[PDB]
Amino acid sequence: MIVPVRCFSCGKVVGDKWESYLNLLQEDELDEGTALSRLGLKRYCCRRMILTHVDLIEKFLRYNPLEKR
Amino acid sequence: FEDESAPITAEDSWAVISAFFREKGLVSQQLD
Amino acid sequence: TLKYICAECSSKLSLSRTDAVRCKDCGHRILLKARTKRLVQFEAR
Amino acid sequence: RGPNLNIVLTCPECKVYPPKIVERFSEGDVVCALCGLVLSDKLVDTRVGEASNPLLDGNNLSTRIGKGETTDMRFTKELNKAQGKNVMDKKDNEVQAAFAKITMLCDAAELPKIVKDCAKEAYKLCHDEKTLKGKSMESIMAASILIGCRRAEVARTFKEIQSLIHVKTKEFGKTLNIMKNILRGKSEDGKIDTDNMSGAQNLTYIPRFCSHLGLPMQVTTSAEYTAKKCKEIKEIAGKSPITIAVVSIYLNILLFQIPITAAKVGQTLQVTEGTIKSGYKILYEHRDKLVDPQLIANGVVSLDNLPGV
Amino acid sequence: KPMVNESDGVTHALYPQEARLRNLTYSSGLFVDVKKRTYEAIDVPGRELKYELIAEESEGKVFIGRLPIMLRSKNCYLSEATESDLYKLKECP
Ligand SMILES: [Zn+2]
Ligand SMILES: [Zn+2]
Ligand SMILES: [Zn+2]
Repeated sequence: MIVPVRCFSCGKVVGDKWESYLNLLQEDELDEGTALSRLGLKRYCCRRMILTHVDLIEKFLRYNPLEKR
Repeated sequence: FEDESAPITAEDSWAVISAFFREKGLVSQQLD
Repeated sequence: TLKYICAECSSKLSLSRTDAVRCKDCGHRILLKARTKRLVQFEAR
Repeated sequence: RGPNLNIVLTCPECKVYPPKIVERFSEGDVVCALCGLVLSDKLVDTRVGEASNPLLDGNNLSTRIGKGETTDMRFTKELNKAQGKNVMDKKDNEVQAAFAKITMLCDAAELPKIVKDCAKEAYKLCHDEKTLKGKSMESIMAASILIGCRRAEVARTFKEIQSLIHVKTKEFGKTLNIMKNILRGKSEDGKIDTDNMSGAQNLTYIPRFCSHLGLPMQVTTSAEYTAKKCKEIKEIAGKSPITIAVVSIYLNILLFQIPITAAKVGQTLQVTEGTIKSGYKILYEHRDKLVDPQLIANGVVSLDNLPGV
Repeated sequence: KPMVNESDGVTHALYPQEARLRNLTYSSGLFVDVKKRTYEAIDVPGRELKYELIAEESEGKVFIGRLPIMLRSKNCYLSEATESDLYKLKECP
């Protein structure tokens, strides 16, 4: 639902690169392959962590809050 | 593309499929 | 005592055993029990 | 007046009476909570059986005859014919027939299952009594339905019941009073009524009346406050609750400026327009006390929006 | 349109989310126009009759039951709802 904090296989921290990855795709006009390498994700265990992630949090945030303060 | 009468390839068939599901969907028979 | 929340207008209500189950503001008939105010412990594993 | 035939579980060793007993459903054991001695083993839980309610039908076990995977119509017809020619079941069939008609009447008005259950129960309790022998069956069914609706806090009006069941008001009123007396008599013998049993209970009518007119829920709440405070005026307190509710609704209709004329409000609710306007004059002099303070304070409704004569 | 009548007799529009939570049936009402005509004639013995309209032809809407409505159908509330509208109604696009 949200970007994992650590790579499942080797434990590298990948939860602080989601926004950078999206920025590279949008503003830098880079393909997903080049963006992953620029972020320092070399082992393919880490690449699939960011490459195949589905951000379902955005869909959930569209619903109005159940309890508003 | 270049000519409006050139034959299509097998890759262009997926565009037709995409149009089909945009109009019908996956549960068209139930609703229809 | 108990504070309830409407499921359509998010209005916090207070209902008793005699009060009818319904929102007094918008008229909805679905109410969500409010989150407990007691702290809950969780393990980060 | 009969054999005891009662089993009480007590621990022989502890001898404390009454004993602390814990029923371990998972382990199927009954054990003394003090010494741990097991008092009984192999306890059973608490298809092949049918569940029936012995409050509307009492004790009456019967089985129907119908076609199976293979059957000839000759046997089914004659077997059904033989079953009908029974003297013991005839007495109860009249009560059962009454329940069937009550269910049809209740189901034709779109009422909850609780009402028909209450209505059927009321009929059974008041049936087979000497007092109810000269009254038409239609009056009895209508009175039971009205009682059933009252017990469910969804009480209807006399006119609403008279729309489906046709019985003149004189018999309707007399039957209802007799029926209420019967319930009171059997309530002391062994409850039946509460604050809802009160005849007026005008607050219950407002939600349905406004719904028929299609007004928003905000108007309904204002009318409820107006009707509740409407009982402080002696000149209106003695009026019929229907008129009190309708006139209160009419005051709120004009307060919020809904484009619905009195000619249709009285046509839909079957209330004379003159009565609505006649009651408005009495209700117009106490407008300041008949408007919710919070609604006026917020600014949604102002007392200057109500036309004055 | 889909609707539900409560115990007190108040009827309001019913949406799929409420029906699921309240264990209610998502259905609409059916109404039919009914015309009631009555004919009478003088039945002279041993002759065929000629029935004639006797100036009594009543002609109102009669409720005949509720029809369950399939979701995302022409009669459902979600057919005319956009993606934002579905989110407001707590429905998954
Ligand atoms: Zn890795
Ligand atoms: Zn609400
Ligand atoms: Zn013991």
